[PDB]
Amino acid sequence: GLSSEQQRAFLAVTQTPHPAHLITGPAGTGKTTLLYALQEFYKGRAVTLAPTGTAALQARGQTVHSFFRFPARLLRYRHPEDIRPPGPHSPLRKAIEQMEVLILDEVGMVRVDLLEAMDWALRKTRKRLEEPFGGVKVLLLGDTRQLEPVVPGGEEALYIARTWGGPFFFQAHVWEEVALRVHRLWESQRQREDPLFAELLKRLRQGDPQALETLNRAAVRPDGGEEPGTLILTPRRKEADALNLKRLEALPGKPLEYQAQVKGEFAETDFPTEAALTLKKGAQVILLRNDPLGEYFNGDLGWVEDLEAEALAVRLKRNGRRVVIRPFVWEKIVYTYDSEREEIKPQVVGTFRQVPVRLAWALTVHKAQGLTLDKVHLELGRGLFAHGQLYVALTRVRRLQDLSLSRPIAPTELLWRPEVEVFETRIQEGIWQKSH
Repeated sequence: GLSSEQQRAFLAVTQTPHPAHLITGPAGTGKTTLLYALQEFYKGRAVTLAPTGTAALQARGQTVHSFFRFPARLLRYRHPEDIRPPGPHSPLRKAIEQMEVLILDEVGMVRVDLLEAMDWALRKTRKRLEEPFGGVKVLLLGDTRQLEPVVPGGEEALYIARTWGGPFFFQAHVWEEVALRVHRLWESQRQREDPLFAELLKRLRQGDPQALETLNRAAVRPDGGEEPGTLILTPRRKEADALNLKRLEALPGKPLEYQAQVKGEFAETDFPTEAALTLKKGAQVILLRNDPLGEYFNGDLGWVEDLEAEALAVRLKRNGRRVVIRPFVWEKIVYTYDSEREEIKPQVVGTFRQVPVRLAWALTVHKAQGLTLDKVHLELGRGLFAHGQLYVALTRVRRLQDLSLSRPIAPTELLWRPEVEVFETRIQEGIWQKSH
């Protein structure tokens, strides 16, 4: 019961003995079901990890740091003080011994030192130091869009510069020993609606300033989208919530707040939605879950019409007024080896229960990652813009003809890091080797 195009990549990855694959595509809905197919198929041999807790949550996995017990600091190259294998007869050792495949979601947020520390931990623990990852097949899923990771500054930053040159996952030395076999799907539908729009994005990525001139001569419009169906995007979370609250309070209806019940260990930094979710009749919301009954999908928006203590009704914009919410409780997972065979199995250490919606008059780009929207307005604080949030705010829509931005953007906020451009153009061949 697999999709038309997911299965081809699934089999292209799951036959070769080759231990390194990167599956790239505009993520979220569509992409994720392939991840679910891989994790269910690999039940016996595979561990699912992600670089952040919030990324781990959606992937039904665990964070790299909590799994390997890496410290919350710079992970020096192959350094034994930072990268410590577990003691003998340890559960972590058994889990590393028995794993054959490591599935790493959101690889674009994986810093280079983290990937190198994963490599060393696997080599040391599995006592195969001359072959990458002790022979373990690593299955990466990211996409070159959602980059880059955080490099604070000072001597720590210099270490990243001195040892690897850059912060990106593909600058790990392990690729001098393995070719990264590459599978792009990129076909969610994207993008036959406006090939020129995709070109325009490509030209802005490559730093061609006259294309920035045409973008300004097409998208510059006042602050505030007075047109129906217009979503407001912000670079940071703090600013959008104030707009959403302003809109929510000016609503002729009685508000209702819903609860958050947790039944274990669930850190606030990992919260998938608001813990105190206040709604009103008529509120614009966006759905956050896939309906088991197939009536709704994780991400088209709509409006609250009725609010009750354990039920509210949303009219969906895509296909009219369908669905009543059912709150979910979900999936804070860490991995432990139990002797059901000597193999994988998982365990859950926390739960988070709430009806899914987020106030969706405004969203942050970060929460909007992996979603296709009808009409957008980019509000702006006039520039953060080193290798900025430009490509991935613009890419959220299919066509030029619905963008509305303040603050006509300058070229310095419009340009990919060059080390990304070389990698992107080079992984079009289907295999990637770092050059000497």
